[PDB]
Amino acid sequence: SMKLVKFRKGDSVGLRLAGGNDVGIFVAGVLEDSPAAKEGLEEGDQILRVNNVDFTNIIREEAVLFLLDLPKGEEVTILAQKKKDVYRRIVESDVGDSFYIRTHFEYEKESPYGLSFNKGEVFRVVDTLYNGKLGSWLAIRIGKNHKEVERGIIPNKNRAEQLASVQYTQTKFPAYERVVLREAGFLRPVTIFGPIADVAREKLAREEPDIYQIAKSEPGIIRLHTIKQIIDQDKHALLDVTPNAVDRLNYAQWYPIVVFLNPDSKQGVKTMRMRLCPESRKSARKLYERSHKLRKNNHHLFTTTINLNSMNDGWYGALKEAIQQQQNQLVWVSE
Amino acid sequence: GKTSVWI
Repeated sequence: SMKLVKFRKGDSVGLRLAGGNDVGIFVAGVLEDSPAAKEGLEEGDQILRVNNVDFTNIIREEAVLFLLDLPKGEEVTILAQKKKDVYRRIVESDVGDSFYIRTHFEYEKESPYGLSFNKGEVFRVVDTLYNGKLGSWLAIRIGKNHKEVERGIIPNKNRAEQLASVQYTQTKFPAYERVVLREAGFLRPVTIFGPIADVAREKLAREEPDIYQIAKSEPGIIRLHTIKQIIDQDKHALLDVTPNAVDRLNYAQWYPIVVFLNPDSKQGVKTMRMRLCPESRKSARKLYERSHKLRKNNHHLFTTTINLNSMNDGWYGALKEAIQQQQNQLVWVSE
Repeated sequence: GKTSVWI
């Protein structure tokens, strides 16, 4: 049966919630003497709708805070449904919330039970009201293979936003970004960083003309329109852009494959450059320096790293193999 | 025995 209740809210609605966004919100307990209780609301009921607000797809934290926020004395309309069987499963298997987020700020654990994260990490949040304590989300760190690694406590959206704001003071990125696994329907653009990135592109554009292509820098600016045409011909666009341009490309949902060619040493770059492009007059010391600064400050943007060996051009084979290996991977994308 | 949150 499906039941509809109307009552005035006292100091509280006299309720305790279980479940969450994955399985629905559930009455885990009523209070013996309460307007809600007398209205017929009982343990095991799934709260389908409160006032006009949909409750079938709401995180438990949102549900708790919504019902809290309701004004003392005013009226409340609850649509509910008895689900003793579904509720039994939810309690016994202890499931409630389930969704994935991608972080966009650095966080150091504040308790031994907490998870630290860099920018760009993905988490499955499984409990948004961890231990019945507002503020803590229970999350499982998702690895490169998309399997679940370890679990632990991270801050909730609200505190995360606060922490992410104190950190900043171009990306419009929220502290947590809702993400889901998707397959690429297009050959996504390639950007290569590293002391021989310029050489990498030229060899890729040359030896593999039908798989790759270079997006031209017009009077320097590379615009989106040039990239779109390379995609529409079924090729990867090779992009000589900035870290910040990569960030903007991720936000705009183009999620480029980003390869970093990690140099072995300053003197190693010189030897590689002398072999691969003696014609170039670019400084190896400056290229190496920029490479270190880049890795130091923007490693969260990399999707793969290849460790250069200065006496060995096996990086090119590795690069082609890596670029494809990536394309075949699924991507965490916005909602 | 987690600390319940009643609203």
